[PDB]
Amino acid sequence: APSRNGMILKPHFHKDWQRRVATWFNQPARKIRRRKARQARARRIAPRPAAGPIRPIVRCPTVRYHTKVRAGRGFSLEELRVAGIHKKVARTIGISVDPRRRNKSTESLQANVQRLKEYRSKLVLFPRKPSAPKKGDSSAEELKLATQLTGPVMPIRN
Amino acid sequence: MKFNPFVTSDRSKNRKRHFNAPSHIRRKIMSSPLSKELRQKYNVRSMPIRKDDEVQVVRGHYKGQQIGKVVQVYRKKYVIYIERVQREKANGTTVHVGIHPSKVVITRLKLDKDRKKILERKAKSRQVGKEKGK
Amino acid sequence: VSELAGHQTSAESWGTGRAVARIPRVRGGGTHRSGQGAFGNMCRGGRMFAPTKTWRRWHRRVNTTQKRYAICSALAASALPALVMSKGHRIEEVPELPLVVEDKVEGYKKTKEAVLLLKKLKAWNDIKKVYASQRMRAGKGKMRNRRRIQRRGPCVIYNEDNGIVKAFRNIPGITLLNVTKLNILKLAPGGHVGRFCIWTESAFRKLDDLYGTWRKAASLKSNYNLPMHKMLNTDLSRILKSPEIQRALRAPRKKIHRR
RNA sequence: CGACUCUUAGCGGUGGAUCACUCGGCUCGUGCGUCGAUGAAGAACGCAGCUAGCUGCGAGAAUUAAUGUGAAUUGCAGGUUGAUCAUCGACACUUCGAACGCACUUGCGGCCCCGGGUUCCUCCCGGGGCUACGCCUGUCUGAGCGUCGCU
RNA sequence: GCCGUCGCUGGCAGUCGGCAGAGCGAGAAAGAGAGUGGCGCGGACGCUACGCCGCGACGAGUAGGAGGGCCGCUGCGGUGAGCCUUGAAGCCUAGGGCGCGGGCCCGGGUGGAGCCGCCGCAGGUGCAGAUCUUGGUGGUAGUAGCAAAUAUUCAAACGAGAACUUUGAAGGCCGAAGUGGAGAAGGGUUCCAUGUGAACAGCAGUUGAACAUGGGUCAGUCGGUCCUGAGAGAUGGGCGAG
RNA sequence: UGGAAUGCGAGUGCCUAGUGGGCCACUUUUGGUAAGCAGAACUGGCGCUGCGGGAUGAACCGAACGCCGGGUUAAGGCGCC
RNA sequence: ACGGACCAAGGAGUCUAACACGUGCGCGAGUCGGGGGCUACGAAAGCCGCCGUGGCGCAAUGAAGGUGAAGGCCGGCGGCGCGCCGCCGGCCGAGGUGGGAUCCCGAGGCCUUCCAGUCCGCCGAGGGCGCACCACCGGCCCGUCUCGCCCGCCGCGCCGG
RNA sequence: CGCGACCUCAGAUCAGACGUGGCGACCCGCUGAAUUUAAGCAUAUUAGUCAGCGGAGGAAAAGAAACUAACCAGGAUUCCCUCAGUAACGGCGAGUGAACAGGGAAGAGCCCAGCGCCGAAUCCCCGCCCCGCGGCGGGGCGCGGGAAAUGUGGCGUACGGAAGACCCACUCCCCGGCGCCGGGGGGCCCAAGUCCUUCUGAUCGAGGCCCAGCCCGUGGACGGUGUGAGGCCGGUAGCGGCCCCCGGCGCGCCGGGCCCGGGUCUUCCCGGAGUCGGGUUGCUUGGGAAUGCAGCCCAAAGCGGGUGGUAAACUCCAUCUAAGGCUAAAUACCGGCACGAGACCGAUAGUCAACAAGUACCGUAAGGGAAAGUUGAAAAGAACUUUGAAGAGAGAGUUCAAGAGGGCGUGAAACCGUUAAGAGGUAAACGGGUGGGGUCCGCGCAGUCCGCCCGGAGGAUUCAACCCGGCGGCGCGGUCCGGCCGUGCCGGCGGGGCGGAUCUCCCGCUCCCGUCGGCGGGGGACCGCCCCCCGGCCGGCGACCGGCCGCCGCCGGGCGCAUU
Ligand SMILES: [Mg+2]
Ligand SMILES: [Mg+2]
Ligand SMILES: [Mg+2]
Ligand SMILES: [Mg+2]
Ligand SMILES: [Mg+2]
Ligand SMILES: [Mg+2]
Ligand SMILES: [Mg+2]
Ligand SMILES: [Mg+2]
Ligand SMILES: [Mg+2]
Ligand SMILES: [Mg+2]
Ligand SMILES: [Mg+2]
Ligand SMILES: [Mg+2]
Ligand SMILES: [Mg+2]
Ligand SMILES: [Mg+2]
Ligand SMILES: [Mg+2]
Ligand SMILES: [Mg+2]
Ligand SMILES: [Mg+2]
Ligand SMILES: [Mg+2]
Ligand SMILES: [Mg+2]
Ligand SMILES: [Mg+2]
Ligand SMILES: [Mg+2]
Ligand SMILES: [Mg+2]
Ligand SMILES: [Mg+2]
Ligand SMILES: [Mg+2]
Ligand SMILES: [Mg+2]
Ligand SMILES: [Mg+2]
Ligand SMILES: [Mg+2]
Ligand SMILES: [Mg+2]
Ligand SMILES: [Mg+2]
Ligand SMILES: [Mg+2]
Ligand SMILES: [Mg+2]
Ligand SMILES: [Mg+2]
Ligand SMILES: [Mg+2]
Ligand SMILES: [Mg+2]
Ligand SMILES: [Mg+2]
Ligand SMILES: [Mg+2]
Ligand SMILES: [Mg+2]
Ligand SMILES: [Mg+2]
Ligand SMILES: [Mg+2]
Ligand SMILES: [Mg+2]
Ligand SMILES: [Mg+2]
Ligand SMILES: [Mg+2]
Ligand SMILES: [Mg+2]
Ligand SMILES: [Mg+2]
Ligand SMILES: [Mg+2]
Ligand SMILES: [Mg+2]
Ligand SMILES: [Mg+2]
Ligand SMILES: [Mg+2]
Ligand SMILES: [Mg+2]
Ligand SMILES: [Mg+2]
Ligand SMILES: [Mg+2]
Ligand SMILES: [Mg+2]
Ligand SMILES: [Mg+2]
Ligand SMILES: [Mg+2]
Ligand SMILES: [Mg+2]
Ligand SMILES: [Mg+2]
Ligand SMILES: [Mg+2]
Ligand SMILES: [Mg+2]
Ligand SMILES: [Mg+2]
Ligand SMILES: [Mg+2]
Ligand SMILES: [Mg+2]
Ligand SMILES: [Mg+2]
Ligand SMILES: [Mg+2]
Ligand SMILES: [Mg+2]
Ligand SMILES: [Mg+2]
Ligand SMILES: [Mg+2]
Ligand SMILES: [Mg+2]
Ligand SMILES: [Mg+2]
Ligand SMILES: [Mg+2]
Ligand SMILES: [Mg+2]
Ligand SMILES: [Mg+2]
Ligand SMILES: [Mg+2]
Ligand SMILES: [Mg+2]
Ligand SMILES: [Mg+2]
Ligand SMILES: [Mg+2]
Ligand SMILES: [Mg+2]
Repeated sequence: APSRNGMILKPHFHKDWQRRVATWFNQPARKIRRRKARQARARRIAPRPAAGPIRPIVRCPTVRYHTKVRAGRGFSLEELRVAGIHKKVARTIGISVDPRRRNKSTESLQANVQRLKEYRSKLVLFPRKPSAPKKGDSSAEELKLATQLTGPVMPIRN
Repeated sequence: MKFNPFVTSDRSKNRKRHFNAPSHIRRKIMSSPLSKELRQKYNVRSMPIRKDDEVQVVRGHYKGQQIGKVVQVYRKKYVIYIERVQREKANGTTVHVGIHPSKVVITRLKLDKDRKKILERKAKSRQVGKEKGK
Repeated sequence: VSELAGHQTSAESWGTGRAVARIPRVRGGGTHRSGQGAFGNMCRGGRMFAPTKTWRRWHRRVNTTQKRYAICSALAASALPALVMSKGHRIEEVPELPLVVEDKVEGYKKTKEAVLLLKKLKAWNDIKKVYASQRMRAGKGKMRNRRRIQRRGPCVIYNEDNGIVKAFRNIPGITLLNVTKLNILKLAPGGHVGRFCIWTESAFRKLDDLYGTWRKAASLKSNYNLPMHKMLNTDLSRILKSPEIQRALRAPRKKIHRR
């Protein structure tokens, strides 16, 4: 029995909702648990970045969002072929790779190739054996100065 | 305050762990301080009492400067019985009045090998704490 | 209260006739609980009216600007002389009420040296008041791990922790606060404003970096200015007996005219 | 002033309300997240010097061994080269029960090996190990006017 | 005369004091206003301005609405250099009282260990009823009742105590399809001895199927065990999401 | 010369409980023999309301109500109760 | 008429979500970290702005394709019959009427011995700018209906304004 | 007919293994209602819900597009915010109701069949030797037995792959053992008063501990001890100590497997069938000319097939590779073990169960299912005398208290007994008003004080006024000197930190022939705001002062002498 004036309303409480009530009192404990797991991963991979491998400069679909730029799933195979990095070497040196992506635009292709060229210069590759370094390894002055990068590595700014 | 998240600061749980403790924890709880002379000599603050110890009663009705031998240590009622600390029943028999070991000081220790080992370990821990404080 | 409390018993109502009060009663049996009455808030045992739920709205959020206004008011009332004594602090022997101490207070690591610092600052009367007002809690809170109660003492705000927390936490009454992590619940205990605080030099200099003046914005925060005064000259007595207002007034009609 | 009845007060009985205590619940959060044919869950029956219930245990039966602890358990008696406690990693774990030799009466079997009986001569008694269904790999024995090769 | 409500959005910061001049109840729009030429150190209360004070009128109330509670219960953050084994809470009171009232404070007794005032916060927060739920207790009421199947009497013994126990004698009944002697199902120590009279045996009991200590069921032939009946129920097979 | 008398501070916007069974009375009046019957019009009461009177009394007459003292009436009465 | 021997204890508009209105606070054409991340009480608190993504509000309307919230005046030129339409340069540039609390101007006067006479206040005839708000008249945008005339070209059209 | 193979099917108490059942809070697959609402009810709704059934794990499931979109395109799965109570479904009624994208937590990719190359290059079991044997593994020796061509292993899987030729550059990846150096579980310990008086039955109560303001405190959480304890005890805090067990990060050695990559050119190859899809029916979905699943019938194709939220034909496009499989993480947990906390409950409350609780008891059974805490600090649980047969008492005794006496803390009301007082034929009881009698209270019973003055009797080392020192108030000192501040303003041959959608020598990248144009970053110049030095006004010190000076008041010490 509605009164004088008010909004029409459809409360979705006609089911037995009280059995399925997800209380959110686990929330600060889960914040502590995510924090401890993230610090555990950061202590596990000691020179590597705590965030992870780098993620591409990505245009958005669906015309509401295409002015904005995201961080994507991984680099394209044509991007890796132009930059000169093998797709199995890239996963080992800390580069996100996905085979599903295409390259229709040339400008975003050149931008991700340039970001690969910047990341190859910024990368400090440690040798496999410390006693016997190889040809493609970093210098001994860089071995001591190399450390973690807090936050996302090369944060994509619009 | 306490900062260990596993140490209980709950009244009912602490009373449960007290009144339902097994006998080796009953012995640890039922401990008594040593005298000033024995404390200066051994550098030991307190020890668990034994059946063959000497006691001056500090608090209660039977307190004084009377050094009495322990009759036996009754850990079920958390009590000890002392030789001259007793009273007369109605019929005439003497019943040892129970004294809790917290109101009990030791004038002479009964020293066996395990007793000397516990005293040396407590003196060693006291010396380590004193060296860490220095 | 658990949802199964009262509903574990199966109880069909006896109907009408039987000259019973039309209540769901326990289905038979050769025991005391047989035809007794299980469901309903008024029956012995069973359920109560309105079982308290886990999904009660326990938590209330406050706007960030209101939180910062509460912090600024709780800090600003800690400088006025009357508002600190109206909280209750014995401050008669304290040499200056904005008590700013040197940066050697973070260097202390001993409670004996902290007590000696409180003696030399002559704020020990508040801690002795806390010792005198350690008493027993009234009611059923004693069996709910709230046995001993005492008075809150002087707060101490530190910038860096170099043993100041270890030196000052064992003295009963003193709450320690960091400069960037000031709390409303500790700056204003019980909703009453003007708790006595003890600042260090770096903590007293860092407040202008935190909140700024009215012409300089917050350097550490993103966008926060000081709140605006509704009136500047809050002393209305000097406003009332001023030559500007008292010229353009009428005559006071103070003659009492009775019937 | 009588007896009986009504009201108030002191006291004494029926009764256990109120208050104060709480080795208990309820809620929330954390870590672990593990049963069983090498016999689970559960059930039955026994086990204490005096022992009904609870608790613990399995004919080694309120416990065995090992480690740590270091003079007791106790209601009453009895007796430091380790009593009592906790951990428990070794040993043991009656009968049903997925329950397993077929049935559930605690009944009836079958095979092999030991000791009384024998002097392997068959019974009888006692002890021990097997004997549930389905299915996987391999082995053995087989069946087929199924497909063939030789005489 | 007193209480409360409403209105005058009435009045009060003017307690302006040898740094002074003590007022704006008075029928009459507006100043106890500035200028320039012709001895004795003195004066009650006030004003938690969410307070104080003065005028007038008004005062019923169901359902219902709103406001004030320095009315009451429980817990929390503060606070009272709070109370307390030289006596806390609870309870009783022919005592002293206060408030319109909700209720509250002291005096006396009991009690033995916690409790309360103020500012806020929160609720499982106030009972006279619901043929309300639980527990307890009255009138009825020392009342209805201890009335189906013929019947008991005397003496002695144990014992503190005898209508009921035991023995003897007398008189009766069930009158061999029994009130007799034995079984099945079911009961499970009820069977037997010794002791008790706390509780039960709707009176009593020295008695009992009650209580507490102890004992008692001996099989090749008596049954089960074996067989099959009416039937039940595995294997193969079929069906079925299971 | 606020263009009759008299009286009174007015206008306006939200949110909104309860109610949606009524009854009685001077006058008018429908149906019915009539009804303490059923159904209407105006207004007032009861409902929601105590008080004095009608001995008694939900509606009649008077008169509406904070707690009291002095006086005075209404409606009714002044043999006794 | 129903419930009700008596007494003690328990006992009935609570909680969550959504919406409306009123009030208090903070910020303000902005507001909000609610989700995430960083630093005993503390599971609290503080912080993030290239974590304001996103919600709500600042723009509505149409079923949709879509569209989307003042104008006036002067000069010059072209067309048509001093008047109208179209195209370029400067100015005025955010509606009006009435009721409107408050504010502004001040014809005059507010007294101590008569006139002259400056400054501070104070009241007021009468005249104004007019807050909010109310009632109306106008104006603008959008969908729809009627009457007709012009403008533009990358594609001269069943085009667009 | 006999012998020997293969194929199908048997029998084994054959040798070696596995499954059965339980718990089930979370998870997966089925099956699956009616209450209720629509103010009736039948579609709907409750609701893929309750109940029923099967199956695991510590998580399960899902999962690396036969995807979303139509944009300058994103890119496995899972979970949160938002999309959004929206698109949509619905007697278009009641009601139901997603997905994309964006921000995050997490982030990890892959393997087969086919197609093909390699002497089956492959796998299991048994005999012997060496190591290790409580997760039965590694190597060697066997004309040992089988599996497998009706196809095991290596390369290889949609991101292309294989083979051949030509260039470039390395020779270190994994498994199983032995020893050595430097978080988890268990056990034992580590500070300070029982200090002097005073209460008490007992202190943990109260006072003090002076000049080291009793001692410790990285320990003033909690619990016990004869009420209330930082210092009596267990503990508490501590990058505190000691002794065992376990795993991991590394080093050194032994036995092995492996002879492994990338770019360019040439030649070949490439895909999952009663499956997709269509018709029909039933369930389901927001999915509406049918989203998904299932039953029947038809039944494919290879520049093919699926999707592109309105059925169909033509036409270009966009985007994936279905009909095979594996995979942690973020996610869920009212069951279990070990824990921690509480603005909760305080024995009719909180779980049914604080206690011999799923117990006693009831029902043939499935099932139903209670009530029940408190002596005291310590049993110190009442010796002994006496009446009674005893239950019961009376003395005596313990305890602070028996007015705490074995269902005993406190002991209310209803009800009952006794004593005291008052009363009694309109049932009792009540409201207003008095009267009388009792209980105690006013510790009443010659009755309250407070200022000024007069008069008579007394007593101080004292009044006013001066001297010195200190403190306080004010100062329009008309306008003293000096500091501080301003939610007030300026000036600068001043030095800086932020912000800006104000402009323009060095470094990096690609395109073109050391040069010329493009993009980004860093200086550099411009403006706004702020900080610090100055120089000058205004204003304040009455949320914010120093020194003298002048006045007043107060305090302390000197005097001053009794008509004060
Ligand atoms: Mg309504
Ligand atoms: Mg991330
Ligand atoms: Mg610790
Ligand atoms: Mg309950
Ligand atoms: Mg209380
Ligand atoms: Mg009680
Ligand atoms: Mg009870
Ligand atoms: Mg037994
Ligand atoms: Mg042993
Ligand atoms: Mg041992
Ligand atoms: Mg049989
Ligand atoms: Mg009136
Ligand atoms: Mg009223
Ligand atoms: Mg009474
Ligand atoms: Mg006590
Ligand atoms: Mg509550
Ligand atoms: Mg009641
Ligand atoms: Mg009689
Ligand atoms: Mg009779
Ligand atoms: Mg018979
Ligand atoms: Mg017989
Ligand atoms: Mg017998
Ligand atoms: Mg009887
Ligand atoms: Mg069958
Ligand atoms: Mg009605
Ligand atoms: Mg009606
Ligand atoms: Mg009528
Ligand atoms: Mg009325
Ligand atoms: Mg009336
Ligand atoms: Mg009459
Ligand atoms: Mg009349
Ligand atoms: Mg009168
Ligand atoms: Mg009369
Ligand atoms: Mg009736
Ligand atoms: Mg009725
Ligand atoms: Mg009745
Ligand atoms: Mg009650
Ligand atoms: Mg409404
Ligand atoms: Mg509002
Ligand atoms: Mg076998
Ligand atoms: Mg299973
Ligand atoms: Mg319905
Ligand atoms: Mg209905
Ligand atoms: Mg119906
Ligand atoms: Mg459904
Ligand atoms: Mg189910
Ligand atoms: Mg498992
Ligand atoms: Mg899985
Ligand atoms: Mg997606
Ligand atoms: Mg929305
Ligand atoms: Mg319709
Ligand atoms: Mg649905
Ligand atoms: Mg998305
Ligand atoms: Mg192959
Ligand atoms: Mg794929
Ligand atoms: Mg204590
Ligand atoms: Mg003391
Ligand atoms: Mg303590
Ligand atoms: Mg102390
Ligand atoms: Mg200690
Ligand atoms: Mg210690
Ligand atoms: Mg269905
Ligand atoms: Mg459906
Ligand atoms: Mg198409
Ligand atoms: Mg596939
Ligand atoms: Mg697949
Ligand atoms: Mg906590
Ligand atoms: Mg109880
Ligand atoms: Mg009880
Ligand atoms: Mg109780
Ligand atoms: Mg209960
Ligand atoms: Mg009791
Ligand atoms: Mg007592
Ligand atoms: Mg008592
Ligand atoms: Mg007590
Ligand atoms: Mg009692």
